Amino acid sequence: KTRWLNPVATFADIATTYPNPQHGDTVMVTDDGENSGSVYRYENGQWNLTQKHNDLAIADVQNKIGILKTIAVNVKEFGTKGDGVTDDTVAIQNAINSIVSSLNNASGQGGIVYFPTGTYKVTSKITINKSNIRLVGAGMSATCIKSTITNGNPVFEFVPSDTAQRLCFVGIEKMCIDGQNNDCIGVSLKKISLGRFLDFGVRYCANHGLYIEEVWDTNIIGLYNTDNGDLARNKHGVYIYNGTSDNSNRLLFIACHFEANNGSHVYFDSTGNRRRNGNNQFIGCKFHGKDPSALPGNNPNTPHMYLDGDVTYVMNCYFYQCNNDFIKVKGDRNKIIGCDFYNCTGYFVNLTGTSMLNVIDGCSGQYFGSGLAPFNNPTNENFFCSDFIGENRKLGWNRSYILDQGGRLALFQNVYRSGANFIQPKGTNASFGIQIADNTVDGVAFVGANASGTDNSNVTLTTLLNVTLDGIKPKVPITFTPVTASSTLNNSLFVDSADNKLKFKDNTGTVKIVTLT
Amino acid sequence: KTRWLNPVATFADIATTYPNPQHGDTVMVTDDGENSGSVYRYENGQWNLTQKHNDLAIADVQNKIGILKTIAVNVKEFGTKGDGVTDDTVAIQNAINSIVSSLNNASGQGGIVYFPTGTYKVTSKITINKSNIRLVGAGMSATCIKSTITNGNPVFEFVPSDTAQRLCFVGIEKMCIDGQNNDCIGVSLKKISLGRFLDFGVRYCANHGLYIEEVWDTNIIGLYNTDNGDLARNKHGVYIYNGTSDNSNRLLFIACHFEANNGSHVYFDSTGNRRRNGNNQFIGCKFHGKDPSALPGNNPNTPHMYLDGDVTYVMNCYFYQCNNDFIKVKGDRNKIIGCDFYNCTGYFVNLTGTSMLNVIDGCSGQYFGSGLAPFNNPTNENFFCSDFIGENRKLGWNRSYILDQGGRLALFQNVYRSGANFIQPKGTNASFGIQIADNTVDGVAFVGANASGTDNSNVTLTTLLNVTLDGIKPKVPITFTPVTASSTLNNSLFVDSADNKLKFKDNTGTVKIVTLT
Amino acid sequence: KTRWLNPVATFADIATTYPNPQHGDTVMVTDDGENSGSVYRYENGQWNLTQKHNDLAIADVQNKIGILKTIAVNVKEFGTKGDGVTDDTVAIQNAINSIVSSLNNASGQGGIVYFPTGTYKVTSKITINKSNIRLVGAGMSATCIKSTITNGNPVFEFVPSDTAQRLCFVGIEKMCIDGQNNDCIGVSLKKISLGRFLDFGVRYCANHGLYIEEVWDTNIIGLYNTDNGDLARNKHGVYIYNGTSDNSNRLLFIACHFEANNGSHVYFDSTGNRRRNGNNQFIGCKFHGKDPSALPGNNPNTPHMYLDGDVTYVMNCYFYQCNNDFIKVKGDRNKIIGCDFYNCTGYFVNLTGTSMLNVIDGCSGQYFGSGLAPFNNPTNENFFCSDFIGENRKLGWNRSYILDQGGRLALFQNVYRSGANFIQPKGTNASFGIQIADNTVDGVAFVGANASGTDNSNVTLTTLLNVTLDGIKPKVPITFTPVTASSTLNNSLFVDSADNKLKFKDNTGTVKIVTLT
Repeated sequence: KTRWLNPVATFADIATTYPNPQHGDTVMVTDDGENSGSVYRYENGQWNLTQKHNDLAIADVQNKIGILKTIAVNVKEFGTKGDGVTDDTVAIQNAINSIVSSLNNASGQGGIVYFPTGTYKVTSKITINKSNIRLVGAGMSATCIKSTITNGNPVFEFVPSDTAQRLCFVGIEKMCIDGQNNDCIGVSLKKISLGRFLDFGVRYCANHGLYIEEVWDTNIIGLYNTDNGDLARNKHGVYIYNGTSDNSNRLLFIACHFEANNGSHVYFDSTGNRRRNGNNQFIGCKFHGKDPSALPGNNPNTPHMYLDGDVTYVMNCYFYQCNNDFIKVKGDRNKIIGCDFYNCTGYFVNLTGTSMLNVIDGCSGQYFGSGLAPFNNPTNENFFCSDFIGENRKLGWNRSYILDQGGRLALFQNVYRSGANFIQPKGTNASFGIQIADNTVDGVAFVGANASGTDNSNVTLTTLLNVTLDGIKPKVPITFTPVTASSTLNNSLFVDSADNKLKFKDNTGTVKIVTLT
Repeated sequence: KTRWLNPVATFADIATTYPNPQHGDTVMVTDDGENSGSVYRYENGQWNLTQKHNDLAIADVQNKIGILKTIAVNVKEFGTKGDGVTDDTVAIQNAINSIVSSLNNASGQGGIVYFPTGTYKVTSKITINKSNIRLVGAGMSATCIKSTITNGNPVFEFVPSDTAQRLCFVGIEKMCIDGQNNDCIGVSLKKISLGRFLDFGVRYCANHGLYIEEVWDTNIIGLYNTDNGDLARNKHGVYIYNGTSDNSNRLLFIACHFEANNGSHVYFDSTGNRRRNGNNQFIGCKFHGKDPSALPGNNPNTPHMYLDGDVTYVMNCYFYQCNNDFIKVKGDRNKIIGCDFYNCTGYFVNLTGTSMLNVIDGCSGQYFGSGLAPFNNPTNENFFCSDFIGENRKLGWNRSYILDQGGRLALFQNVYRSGANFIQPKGTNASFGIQIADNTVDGVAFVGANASGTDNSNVTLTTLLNVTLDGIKPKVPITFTPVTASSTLNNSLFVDSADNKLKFKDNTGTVKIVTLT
Repeated sequence: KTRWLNPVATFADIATTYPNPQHGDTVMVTDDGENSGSVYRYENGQWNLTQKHNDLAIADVQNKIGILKTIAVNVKEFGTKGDGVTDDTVAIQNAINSIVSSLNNASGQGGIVYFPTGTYKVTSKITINKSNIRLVGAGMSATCIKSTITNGNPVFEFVPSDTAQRLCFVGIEKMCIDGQNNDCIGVSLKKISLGRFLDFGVRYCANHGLYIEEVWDTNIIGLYNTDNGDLARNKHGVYIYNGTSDNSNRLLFIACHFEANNGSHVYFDSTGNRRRNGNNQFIGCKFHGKDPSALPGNNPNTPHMYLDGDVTYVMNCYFYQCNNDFIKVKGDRNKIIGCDFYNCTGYFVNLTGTSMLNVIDGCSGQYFGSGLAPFNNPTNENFFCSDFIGENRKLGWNRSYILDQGGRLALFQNVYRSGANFIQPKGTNASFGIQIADNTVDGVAFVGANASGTDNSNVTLTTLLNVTLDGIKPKVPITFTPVTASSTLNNSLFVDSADNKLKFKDNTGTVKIVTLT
C-alpha cells in the first residue's frame, strides 16, 4: 500500500510537518540540496528510502547515484582540496571514519577510501583502526600525500583499536607518501593480518619509510621505497619488528624497488621476544645503493638487508652498490636463490654468529670486499651451490668443498684456494683433498696439510700421491696393514698377519716370502 | 513501472536508438527545438508524452550517469540487498545475465559484475557461462557470499554454455565465498582459458573449496583457502582434475594461502584420460595444517599437496604441520625449489611409484616422520641438491651421493650414512666410496661393503685404503696387473708380463728381479 | 494504480483538460512559474500534489556527479562508439590529451583513461606523452582495440614529448590490442620509468607485438602475447632494445604468456650502444611454439628467447616446441633456474660467443636437438646443476664435471660420457677422472686418456687403478719418489733417498734392503 503525501522541502521537515506518521506513507523531498528528489517511506516506525517511485528523472537519478556511490568513499565528499596548500588531514580522517567496520574478519563490512589525482597535505597522523579498509589513489604518483609531520609519527597508521585483536584485509594501492625529509614514518602497520598492498610509494621519510610490527600473511606488490631512514637514529626504509608477544611472518614483497635509502633498505628486528620473524619473502626485488660514483662514496655504512630472522626467502633479487654486506644474516634456514650481487665493501652474504642451514643457490655477482669473499666462513654449517666471479668454491657445506683448484676439479676438506693461497678455515684441524687435472704430469692427485694453528690462515699443500697414465706415484711410503694369506688374490703383495712378514702370492697362487737383507 | 533510458537529441532518435522498447521505458529529448525536455513513456505500443522540463540540466545529469554506469554492472541495479538475510541468488544471476557476451575470445563483449560491501546470501548455484565476465567485490572480506547450498553444487559455476568451446578471460577479485560448513563447492571452473583471479577467499566449504576441471593458462594471485573439503568423501581445498578429453595446465598460484583444510590443500587428479595435468605452479604459497598443538592431533591424514601431475613448479613455498607427506608425488619432472618444511608424519617429498626426474633444490626443513627422511629412496632416478637438518646427503641422483659422512666430505655409490648406520639402498649391489677427513689418522679414505641382498639394510663400511701425510696405507693387498718392462719408469715396482715375475726397475733403468723364497 | 496523462501548462488547466479524472491519474504541470514541475495525482476525489521537480536543485545534485567523475576519464565522454565500425582514433586521443599532466615524476597529476567494454577501431598511432597516465579497460578481451594501421606505427606509443626527460608511472591494464595481422606495432614503450602493466593482450600484430627501448623499472604482470612479429622482417613478439644512450633494465615479466609468435617470443637487442640490457626478469612465464603437430613443422626458425643481455633472471619458465635453441644467450651472468624445456631443434640453452658465468640450475626437460645436448660446451666458464633426460652431466663448470658414468658416480676433468662415447671437450689437454661403482669388479676406479688433438672428439678411457674389497689394483707400475728411512712407519715399502735402494721397514721397525737379483 502506497499513500502519497504532499512533498516537503527537506528531510528535516518530515518530522516537523508530519509528527504522526502512518504505515504506507510516502513523501518526496524537493528542496534538500543534493538530496532533492529522494523519496522516503514510513515503515515499521521509521522513514525509509525507496527506489520504487522513479517516474521523475530526478528521483531516478538519485537512485542511480546511490548505487554508483557504493564503489568507494571519495575523500572529496569530505572536503579535501588536493591542492598541496590546504590542510587535508581532517577531511581524509573523516572519510576513513565514515566506513562502518569492526576488527578481525568483519565480514560484510568495509570498503575503499578513494583519493583522486592530487597532492594532499597532511599535518598529523592519519589512523585506520578497523578491518577491510583499503586506501586507493589514482596512481603511484598521480595521488601524492605530502607530510609536514615532524614528531616521528606515521602519515598512515594501521593498528586495531583493541590491540588484543587484529585488523584484517587492509591495504594501500596506487598512491605515494612523501615525507619531504621530515621526521615522520611513511606507513605504519601493526597487528595486521591478510593485508594487500599494490604499487604504492613511500619516499623521503626521515624516520622509517615503512614500519611493520607483528604483521601476518600480507602481500606487498610493486612497492617503491626510496630516500627513507636515518642511519644514526636506526631508521630504515622498511623496518620489520616482531613485537613483544608474537612475530611478523608471511610478508611477501614481490617486484619491489628499494633505492638510495639512508638506512638499510630492509631491516629485520627479532629482539622483541623469543618468537623470531619468519617465513617472509622478497621475490624479484631491487636493492640499489645511494651513490654510484664510488664505494664507500656517499653510501651509508649499513647492509642493504639486515636479516635478523629465520626462513626468509630472497628469490631472484638484485643487489647493487653497498657500503657494507649486501645481506647481513643473523638467523637460520634463510634462502638466497638466484640473486646477483654487484659491488659492496663486505660480503655478499655474511652469515653471522650461530646462523645455520642458510643456503646460497644459483647466485652470482662481482666485486665483494677487497680480500674477502662472496660469503664468510661461518661458525655453523651453511650450504651453497653457486658460481661467483673470484670464488673458486662452487658447492659445499661447512668446510667440505667442491671447487676449482687452478683449473682442476677438486674435492677438499678444510681447505680451499683463494687467489694463490690455500686457506684453512678450521686451524686446529688438518686438511685433505683430491684434485683432478687435465695434464699428464698431475693426473689425479692427493694433497694434505697439517693444522696451521689459526682459523682462516693459509697452508702449503703437500702432494701425497699422483695417479697418471704411466704410473701410480706415491710421494710417501706404502704402509701395509697385515692381512691373511688366504684372502689375497694372485699377484698380490701384502704383509701376512700370521707372521708379520712381507709376502708375494704369485700368478700361480703360491705364497712366497720376499727376501730381505 | 519505469525504466529510464539515456536521453536522445530528438523524437526522431527514439526509434533509431531504442528499436525494442519495453513497457514503462521512459526517455527525455534534449535538443528538439521547442519540444526539448519532453519525456515520453512507452505504453500500449506507443510513446506517450508524460512530462516536460524547462531547464535541461537534468538531461545533462542523466547523460553523465549513463557514462558512469559503463564501468561496471552493479548487482544492486537488479535488486540485490547485500544484507545477508534476503536471498540474493536471482538478482545476482540476473545481473550476470544482463551482460551480452559470447564464447572463446568474444572480443569487445563482457565486463565487470560489481558486488558492493555486504553479505550476499546465495541458496542455489549461480552460473557464469559467457567469456569476459569478472566478478569483483569491495574487498576479500568486505564483500562476502554466504552459501546455504547443501546438495554439493558450486556457489559460482564457471563453464562455457557450449562445452565444445572455451570460456575465456573470466575471474573473481576482491571478495570471499563462505560455504558456512555446508555441502557446497565454493567455486567451480571448467573448460576455462586465461582466467585472472586476484585476492579472493574460499572458506568453510564442506565439498571442494575450488574445483578445477580442464582449465588452462589461468593466474590465481593471493587466494585465501581454508576449512574446505571432506577427507572421508575425497573433497579438498583445491581439486585439479584433467577431465576426460584434455588436462589442466598453466594454473599459476602466486602468493596464495592454504590453511586448516579438512582435505588436502591441493589435490591433483590426472585419472580422467591419458593427458596428465602439467605445468602448474605454486610460487610463494603457504600450506598450513589444521592443528598446531600436536601431530597427528586433529590434523587430517592426507598430504598437504597430492601431486598426480607432471612438470609442477613448487617455488619458495612454506609447508607446516601435516599428518602425512607434505608433498606426495605421482609424476615426472616436478620442481621443488627453495621450499621449507616443518613437522610432518611422512616425508617432506614422497616420490611414489615410477616418479622420475623430479628435483628438490635449495630446500630445508625439520621434523620429518620418525625413522624416515626428507625424501624417500625412489624406484627411478630423481635429483636433489638441498641441505636439511638430519639428512647427511646433500647432492645426489638415484644412488649416487655427495654427503657428509661424520664430518667428512664423502662421495658414495649405493650407501649413505643415516644416524649411526650406513644404509645400502639397492641390496643387489655392492657399495663403494671416498671420504675425505680433516684429521691425519683418516686422511683420504676409500670404503666399501658387499651387496647385502636386502634393500635399505644396514651395512658395515670396510676401509680399503687411507692416503695420509705419512703414508699410503692399503688395508687390502696390492694386486698387480702384469705390464711390459719397457712401459715402466725408473724406481718402478711391477709384475713383468713376459714372465709373471715381480720386478723392480731402479734409479738407472736396470730391471732386477725381486728375490722370493 | 498510476496512469500518466499528457502534461498541462498550469494547475488551473488540470480541471479544464480532464474533467473526468480516474483514480491514479497523474499529470505534471509544466509552465506554472514557481509551480512548474509539480506532479498531481487524483486520489479519492481531489487532485493531490505528490511529486515535484525543482530546477534549482539540479545544480547541487551535479556536485555529486562531478565527484563520481574523478575516478577516471571515460573515452565515451569524448565520442567513442566502441562498435568496431566507427573510427574511434580521434576520440581516444582527445580523451588522453584531456589528462592534465607533465613529465618525469609529475607528482599529483595524471590519472586513468578508462575504455568501457567494446571494440575500438583505431586507424593511426595514439600517443601518450605525459607521465602518470594509465589506460584501463573492462577486461583483457572485453575492451579490444582493433588496429587498421599498416605503416609500421604502434597502436599506442608511450614516449616522452621531450626526450631529455623520461615518462614515468604509465601503464595499460585489462584490455587487448588486436593488430588484425596488419603491419603495426601493438604497444611501443620508450624512455619510460616505473611503468605498471597488468593483464593486457597484444595479438596479431605483424610488426613487433611490444616494442621496448630504454625502459627502466617496469612491472608487467599477466601479459598475453600471441601471433605477433614476422621472422622474414626481423619482427618479434617482444623486442627489447637498449637504444643509443643507456639500456633497458629491471623489466619484470611475471606470469606472462607468449604463444605461437611468428618471430621470437622475446628478442633482446643490445647493439645500440655500449650499455647492454641488464637485470630483466621472466618469472613463471610460458613460451609456447606455433605448431605442436610437428617439429620443425610450421614453427619459425628462431629462438623462443634471444638473450643479448646480462644478468637476466629466467625463473620457473615453461618452454615448449621451438625450431631453434629455446634460449640463445649472448651475455653474462644470466640465470636459468627451475625451467622446463620440451622439444627443440637446438640446445635448450645455447651459451654463444664469450658468454660467461651463466647458471643453469634446477632445470629439466626432454628432446633437445638430434645429437646435441641440453646446453653446449661454451668457450668460457659457465655453471650448471640440473638433471635433464639424456644428459649424464649433473654438476659442472668449464670442463669440470660431476656426472653419471654408466651408473657410476664420476668426477671427471676434460671428459664426459655421451651415449656410448666419452667426449674430450678440449683436444689439447689430457683427461682424468674417478668413477665410483656399485659392483665388486670396478670398485673405485681411476681413468685417463691422452690429449686427442681435436676438440669434442671421442676418446678411450684407460683404467689406471681400481680400489676394491679384495685389493688395490694398479694397472700401471708403482713408481716411488725417494724418501728418508726415518720418515717411514712400520711395514713400509719405499725407496731410500740415502742410496736410491728399494727397502722395507718391517714390523719390527728395522729397515731392510729388498733383495734383488
